[PDB]
Amino acid sequence: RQARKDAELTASADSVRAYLKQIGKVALLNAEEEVELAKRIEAGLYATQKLAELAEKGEKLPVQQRRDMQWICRDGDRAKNHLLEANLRLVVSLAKRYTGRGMAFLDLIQEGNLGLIRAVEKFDYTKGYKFSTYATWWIRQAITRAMADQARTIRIPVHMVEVINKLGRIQRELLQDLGREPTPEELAKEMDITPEKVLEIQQYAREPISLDQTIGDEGDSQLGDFIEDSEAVVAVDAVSFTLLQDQLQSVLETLSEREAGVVRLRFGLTDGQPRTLDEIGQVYGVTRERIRQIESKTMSKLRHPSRSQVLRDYLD
Amino acid sequence: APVTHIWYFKGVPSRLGYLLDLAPKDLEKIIYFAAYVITSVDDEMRHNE
Amino acid sequence: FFDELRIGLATADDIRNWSYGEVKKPETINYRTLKPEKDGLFCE
Amino acid sequence: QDRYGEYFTGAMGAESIKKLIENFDIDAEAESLREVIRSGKGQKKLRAL
Amino acid sequence: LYRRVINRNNRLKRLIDLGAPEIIVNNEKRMLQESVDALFDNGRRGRPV
Amino acid sequence: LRGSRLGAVSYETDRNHDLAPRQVARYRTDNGEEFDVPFADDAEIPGTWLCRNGLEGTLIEGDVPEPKKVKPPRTHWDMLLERRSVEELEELLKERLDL
DNA sequence: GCTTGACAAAAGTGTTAAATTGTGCTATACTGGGAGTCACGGATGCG
Repeated sequence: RQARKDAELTASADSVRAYLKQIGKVALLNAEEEVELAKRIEAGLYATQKLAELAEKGEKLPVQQRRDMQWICRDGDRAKNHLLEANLRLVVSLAKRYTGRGMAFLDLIQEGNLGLIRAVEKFDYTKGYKFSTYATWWIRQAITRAMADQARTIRIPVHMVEVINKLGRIQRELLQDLGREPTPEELAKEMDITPEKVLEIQQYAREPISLDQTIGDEGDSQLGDFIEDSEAVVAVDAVSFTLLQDQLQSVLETLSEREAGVVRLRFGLTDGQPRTLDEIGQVYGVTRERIRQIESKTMSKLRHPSRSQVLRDYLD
Repeated sequence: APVTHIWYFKGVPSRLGYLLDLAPKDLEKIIYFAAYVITSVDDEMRHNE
Repeated sequence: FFDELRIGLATADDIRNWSYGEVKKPETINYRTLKPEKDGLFCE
Repeated sequence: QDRYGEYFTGAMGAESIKKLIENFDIDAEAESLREVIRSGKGQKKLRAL
Repeated sequence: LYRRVINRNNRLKRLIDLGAPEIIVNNEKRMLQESVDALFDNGRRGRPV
Repeated sequence: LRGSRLGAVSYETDRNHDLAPRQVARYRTDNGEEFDVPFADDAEIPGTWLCRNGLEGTLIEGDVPEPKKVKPPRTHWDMLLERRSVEELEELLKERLDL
C-alpha cells in the first residue's frame, strides 16, 4: 500500500541518489591503461592541428593516411571522454568534503568535474605520476575557487575571502591557548595586521538576512512590515518648495529688473546651470568684475531685513 | 537549454501530458533526463524494401 | 480605464519584450562602496 | 544509433518535448477524441472527454 | 533563487563550449531544469530548497 | 527601525516644453535587430553599444569597425606545447602509422 | 555706469605610486550521500 511504496515513489526525484548510481557505469582505470589514452589524445590533437598547419598552404595526401589521421583524432577524442568518465567517482569523493558550506552538493560535484577536466588537460604520463595524485590538486582548486566565489549573496573577492578565512581559522584555533574567544588585540597579535583593519574585515565578512522570516510568535506578521522608509516623499515639503518657487522666483526677483537679472543666471534658478562671473558678463557688454559689483549690490540690497523677513521663515 | 513550466508538467491534470498524450511518469522521465524519446521517423526507410 | 482583465500564457517573445536588459552575472551589490554592479541582479 | 541512427531522431530532456509539442498538431487529436467519446462506451469515453 | 539559476545556466554555457561528455551536459541541464522549477514554484517536486 | 535604499528623492521643476537637444543614434545588432539611443548635446557619436536584448551592436552608419580587441583565449593545444616539443609529437604521429 | 592690473584661492591635467581585482598553478596515493507520515478526490476497471 501507499505506506510501504511512498518511501520509494520519490526515489526518482532525488538527483543525489540517482547520479551516484548512473555515475558508476564504467570501471575505474589503472596506471597501465591511462598512459595509452593520454598518448592517443596527444596524437589526435597534434594531428588535428597539423591539418590546419598544412592547409595554410594546401596539399593533397594519400587516402589511407588521410583516413588514418581522422581515425586517430576521433579515437583520441574517445580516449579523452573515457578518461573523464573514469574519475567522476574520485570527483564525487573529493566534492563530498564541502557539503553544507553554502554551495549545493551537486553543484560542488559539477565544479569538481570542471576541475577534473582542467586536470586532464595537464596530466603528464611522462613524469610517471598517477592521474589521481595530480588531479586531486586541480579538483580542489576548482571546487574551492567556486565555493569562495559564489557562496555568498554579496561577492567578497578571492583575495578578501582568503584573509577572511585566515581570520576565521586563527580565531577558532587560538581559543585553546587561553580559553577565550580571541578579541581584536589577540587576533591582531598573530594576524600581522592592526586592530582597525581587523574590525573592517569582520564587518566585511557580514552576510544579509532574509525579510521573509516570521516574527511575533505567529505566522501573521513578518520581519519587514515595520521598515520605515527614509526616502519616502513627504507631501508638505513637496508643497513648501513650490510655495518657495512661487515666493522667491516670482515676487522677490521682480524688484530690480536687470540688476535682479544677474541672479537668474548667477544661481541658475531659471535653467539649473550655475554660471561664473565672466560667463554672464559677456552675455551683456560688461566685464566679470562689473558682474561681481552688481551682484554685490544685489546681495547688499536683498540681504537687508526689510525683504528677508518674508523669505526667512522657511528655515529661520 | 529549453525548460518547461512546472505548473503544466504536473498538477492532476498535467496539461502537457494530455496535450502530447504521454503518461505523467513517462513524461517525467523525458523532461528530466532519464529516458530517450523518438521525436520523428522517416518513412523512406520504414516502407522501403 | 478598466473594462476587463485578460490572463494569457506568455511566450518567449513577450518575455523578451518585457525586459530592457539581460542579467548576465550573479552578483547583487558590490561589497564595497555599496552600489549595484554593471550586470548584476540590481544593475542600474 | 550506431547501426541506423540516420533513419530517425531521438532526444531526451525538455528539448525533445519542445520538438514534440512543435510537431504536435491541434487539428489531429481533436477529431480522434470527438470520435472516441461517442464511439467508445466505457473508460475510453471518459479519457477522450 | 535567481542566483541558483544564473549560476547553473552560466556554467552550462561553459560546459557546451568545452564539449564535455554527454553525462556532464545531461546532469547540468537536469540541474538547470530543477533550479528553474524551484524558482517558479518550490516544493511541488522532491524536497524544497 | 529606519531603512535605507541606497538612493534619494528630489523634487525640482520637471517640464517638457523646454528640454536639452537629444542626439539620436541607431545601432544594428548581430541578431538582426535594431535599436535607438538618444544622447546629449555633447555631439558624441559612440561606435559600439550594448543593447537591451543582451547582445552588442554597432552604429548603423558604420564608422570605425572593431574599435578595440583583447587577448585571445588559451587553448588545449597551447597548454600542450607548454609541456612538449614538436619532435615528440611527430614521433607519436609516426608511432600511430598503422594497425 | 565701470576699466587696467595685481594676488590668492578654487577648478582642472597629467605622471607616478600604491592598493585592489582577476586568472592560473601545486605531481606517492586515496575512486561513486545520507537523513529524525496520513487524508483527499480522480483514474482504472468489474459487471
